[PDB]
Amino acid sequence: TSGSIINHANNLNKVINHVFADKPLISETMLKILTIDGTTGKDGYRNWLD
Amino acid sequence: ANRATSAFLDNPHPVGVNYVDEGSRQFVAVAELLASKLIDSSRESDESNSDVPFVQAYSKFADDNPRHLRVKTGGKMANALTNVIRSYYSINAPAIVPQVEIDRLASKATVSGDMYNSYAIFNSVPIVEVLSPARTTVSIVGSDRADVTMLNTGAGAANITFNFGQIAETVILKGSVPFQLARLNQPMPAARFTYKLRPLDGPFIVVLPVGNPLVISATAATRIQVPLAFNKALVESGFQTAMNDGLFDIQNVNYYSSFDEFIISQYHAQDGINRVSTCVILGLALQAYDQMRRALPV
Amino acid sequence: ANRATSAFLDNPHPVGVNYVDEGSRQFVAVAELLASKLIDSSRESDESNSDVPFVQAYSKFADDNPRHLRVKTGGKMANALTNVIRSYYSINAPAIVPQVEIDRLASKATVSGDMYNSYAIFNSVPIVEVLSPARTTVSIVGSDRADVTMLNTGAGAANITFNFGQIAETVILKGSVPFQLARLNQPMPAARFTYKLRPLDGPFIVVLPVGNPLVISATAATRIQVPLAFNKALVESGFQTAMNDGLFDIQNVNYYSSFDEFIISQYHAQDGINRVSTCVILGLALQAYDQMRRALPVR
Amino acid sequence: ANRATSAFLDNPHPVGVNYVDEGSRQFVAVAELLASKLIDSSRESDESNSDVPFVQAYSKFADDNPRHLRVKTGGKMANALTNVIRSYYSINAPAIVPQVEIDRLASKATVSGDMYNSYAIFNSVPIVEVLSPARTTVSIVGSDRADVTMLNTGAGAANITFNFGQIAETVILKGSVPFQLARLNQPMPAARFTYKLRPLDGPFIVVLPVGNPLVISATAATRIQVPLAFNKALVESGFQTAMNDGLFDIQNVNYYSSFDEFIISQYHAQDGINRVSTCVILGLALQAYDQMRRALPV
Amino acid sequence: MDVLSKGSLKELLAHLEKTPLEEAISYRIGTVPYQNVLISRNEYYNQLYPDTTSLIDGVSREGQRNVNGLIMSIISYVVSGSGHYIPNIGFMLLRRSILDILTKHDTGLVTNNLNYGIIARNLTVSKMNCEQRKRMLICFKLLAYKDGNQNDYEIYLNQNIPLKQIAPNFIPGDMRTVIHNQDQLAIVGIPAYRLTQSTELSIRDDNAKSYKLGYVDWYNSNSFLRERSEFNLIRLKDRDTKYGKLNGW
Amino acid sequence: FLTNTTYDIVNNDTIDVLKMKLRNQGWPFVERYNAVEIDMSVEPLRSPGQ
Repeated sequence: TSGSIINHANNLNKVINHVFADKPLISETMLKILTIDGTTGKDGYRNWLD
Repeated sequence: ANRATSAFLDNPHPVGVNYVDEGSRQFVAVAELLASKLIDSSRESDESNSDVPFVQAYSKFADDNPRHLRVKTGGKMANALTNVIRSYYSINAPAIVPQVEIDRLASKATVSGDMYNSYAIFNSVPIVEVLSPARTTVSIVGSDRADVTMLNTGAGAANITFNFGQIAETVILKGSVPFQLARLNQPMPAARFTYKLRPLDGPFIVVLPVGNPLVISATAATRIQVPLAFNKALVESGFQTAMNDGLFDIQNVNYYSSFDEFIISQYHAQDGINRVSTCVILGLALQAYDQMRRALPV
Repeated sequence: ANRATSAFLDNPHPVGVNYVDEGSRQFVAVAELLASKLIDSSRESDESNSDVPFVQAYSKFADDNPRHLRVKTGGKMANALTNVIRSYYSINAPAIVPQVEIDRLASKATVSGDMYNSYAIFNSVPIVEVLSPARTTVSIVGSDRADVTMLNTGAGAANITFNFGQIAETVILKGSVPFQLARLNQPMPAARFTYKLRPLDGPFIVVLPVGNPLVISATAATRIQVPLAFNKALVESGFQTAMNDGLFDIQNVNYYSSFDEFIISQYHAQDGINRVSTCVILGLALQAYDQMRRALPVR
Repeated sequence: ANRATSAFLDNPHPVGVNYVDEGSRQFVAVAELLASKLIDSSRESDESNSDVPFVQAYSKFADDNPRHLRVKTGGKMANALTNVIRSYYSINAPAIVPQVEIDRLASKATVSGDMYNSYAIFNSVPIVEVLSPARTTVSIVGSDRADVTMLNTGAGAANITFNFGQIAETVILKGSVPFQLARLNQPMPAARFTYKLRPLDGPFIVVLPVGNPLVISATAATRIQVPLAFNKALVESGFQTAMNDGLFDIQNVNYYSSFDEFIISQYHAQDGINRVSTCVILGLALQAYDQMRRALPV
Repeated sequence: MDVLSKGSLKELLAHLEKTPLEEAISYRIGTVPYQNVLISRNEYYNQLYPDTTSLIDGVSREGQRNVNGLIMSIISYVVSGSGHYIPNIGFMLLRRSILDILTKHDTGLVTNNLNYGIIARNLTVSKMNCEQRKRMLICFKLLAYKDGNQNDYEIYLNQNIPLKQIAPNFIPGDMRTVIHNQDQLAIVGIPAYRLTQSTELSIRDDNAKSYKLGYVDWYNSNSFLRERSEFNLIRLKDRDTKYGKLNGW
Repeated sequence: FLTNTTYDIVNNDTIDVLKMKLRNQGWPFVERYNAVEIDMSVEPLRSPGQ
């Protein structure tokens, strides 16, 4: 349903913004693995959480 | 001549006339919805190894947090649900629940309260009258399956009249041996095991030959409008639970083996369509009673 | 000798031979899945005080948007399901649903047409025949629980032969008073209240003493392969609904009080292995019918 | 004097004395929970086009990834569950699965081993004895609904004593014709079609007039403490599957038509309370057996 | 569906040339043709709705094993979209095109004994609409030309006044007559009126509306061939040509 | 491109024949995939909903 997809997309962005704010929840070692393909750290974490 | 009638069709007691308005119908629907969540939350609490899902469900239902040293009774909603069940059964019940209390409990969730969104099939067989001539004995046993045993002692074959009322939708007749049945002023057909009948099509005549007894097994189906949340399995459990708890113990009332017999008997009483609406709301309340009491035994 | 048989086992009418292929089996499964969504959406509409969930599910089921002043009946999908149900019951019922309509409706939802994933238990008691001597009387009543009343008026004890068929798995016999039962050419055991029997063991002999009548209560259980979505409560409710609406009113057909009686009666007839496959599809169709009418009622 | 008794109440066999500890009760609770998810994962898998929900459910249950070209029996959990059902039914059945294996399978999910939180209603009618005078014939047929057919061929009216035991909570008596019933050493009331009785009140006396036979239909309701996950529909299906699969076939045992007859018969035995406790654990195991076997038919 | 969409004589005969006989024959058992039955129409009535089944319904029926049943199955396919159950005809006959059966002696099928009046009555010509009668008359003319029964075809038209007025004008051996013909033979098509997802009372009308609604879905489906946008992707052998001639015409 | 032929050579080949040629060479992408229908609703507000 469109409502479920819209709700999930907005909630996913809100969580990602909060986890990366201030001191990031996940370490730099994980970000290196997720960014090895050229994607940004925020983008790599968002896909993996999904 | 002799007359035989079903035991459960005799003398339906008057039902209550209270808590049948729109506001009270919503409260019964609210109780059913919140009672179902109590059962589901208890299953979730057991699986997740956390009491947090149960605490939320109990707080919504009982307006108070669960406590280890206080008995879990369901709060004021449980008392109101118990009292309305007593009122529905008989007109002699007290019916003491205030309107302000009922209205505030219907605001806990949003439900339509409509009791005509769906239908349910009731299996009780209504034999209003079996008319038999002399030298013949007729016995009627059972409600969900009615067995009619007839003996012909006289010299010749006898005609037996069957009346199934004007409410039941269909009636199936099965015999131990092939037999002849036809409507009034109709030729008799060849003997066969099974007959399908419409009760509105007048009385039915059965030819009883002399000799071994003939036993007829009767099954009937009747459709009564019920709300969409109606569940016959849960209503039946609540009806048995309410009798054992004493909720139906009032003076000058009749007792039935099941909610199937209760609703059909009230339907067949004079001006019985008045009572059938109240009986459906009682069935929904019993559905809430079964789920709530199973989750919070006392 | 006198012969007595169960009423519901007598003369099973032939079942239909149409709409039994994979494409039609998919259509019935699709209808059952969509009917379940219809009944759940109506519950959600009640809880949300909004008609959006129900209109959303009715559009998928009926391929049409509900409009006021027009009765909601289920659209073309209801027309196909109701008429296919009639064809399954009897071979005299016409086949009037085109293949183009079946294929289109079967593509609405993804689902398997498998009708042999799971099993179910049916409680009808098959008593094919009871053979008794001259001076005895035997009466059989009931289908779910069969009570056989036997009275002996002769000088000595009589032997009654019980035939329970070959299809039922187990039969439990309970007597009003202790009685003796044994297989053919086997010494009689001591009097007992209850007997657990295998119908394949053969005809069973019961000693009926002279005196008060002896009543034997019979319960049976049989296993039939059914799809996983099968629900006995929903199938039975649909069977009574189809009877009330008159879909089963066809010429030269036999009427049964329950779907349990109907499926067992067809099983015990000749070529019953082929008949029981058609009955299973009918049961799933009746489950879809029951959920569809309860969502869209008519006074 | 003649004595008549219900068939299913006669000679209850001893039940098993193993797998009744806290760790064993947890295993049955785990088996029911994981088997329920197996039946639900099958429906979710069919709705979508992925077998992932079933693969996760089967892997947890069977401790092995499902593979094609294999029967998918159920793993060690299915084997252990089958053997404990055998042990519960009879004290003669061996106890095969070790306690270490039971504890290992109980750690797969975190669920409470309590089996007496909720209750359930059982409708078997326990007619322990019917005492009749010399010139009267009495016959008792049925368990769920008990029909007592009595005929008086004597000169005068006869008094018949009914004993319903002390376990049943309520008993509803319906007659083919109105009849008189009263307690011991009590006056008889006017003829009535129906009676509601508490079996603990005492033995009851029924007046049997001379003439046509009188048939009384009895219905009972007894409440038994069970886990909250208890479902009567699932338990009865598992009982039939258990008997059909031939795991109740042990020397010197009694066989029953339903689980309801089994549990009421044990309740009326010598150590009724202790026997029922084991049977309730058997009921939950049978419920898990039904769900597991319907998903994985072998 | 595809056969019902053809709206000109040229398209109808072109489709019959490329369509084998096995498409006319159905392998579903169906039911016996002429029976008084009660069907369910819940959109209109609560009681069962009487009707009589027929061979020109859209649902397969059981057919006679004789040559009469084979021709009657071909015509029902053309006018109703489905044929009848005549099994074990044979590979040699089933692989031939519908036009070859109706027009060519080399098939090995003998049809000179056929009676057009009996065939029309068995097909319920009275229940047919104008397009359906025109399509059946095309089949009759092709059969008459194959058997040298042109005179008999004309006399049968003289006996039936309504059939003579709507009789299509083409010589079954000349392609110039087919191109000139402007008769509209379409049974399904894009509807100018309002078409709703509603049931019809009779079996024939309800089954016809299913094809009409199915054709609309087929028109917007990916299987439909859009000549305006994808003419170059069509193979040259089956590409539309102005100088399109049936073999031997 | 992959099987080393020309358009004229494969002009009369059918879909199943073309699928076999590519699959033998080792190319698995020879199938069309049906999309998933997402159900959508517009909240009514002033106008009736869609």
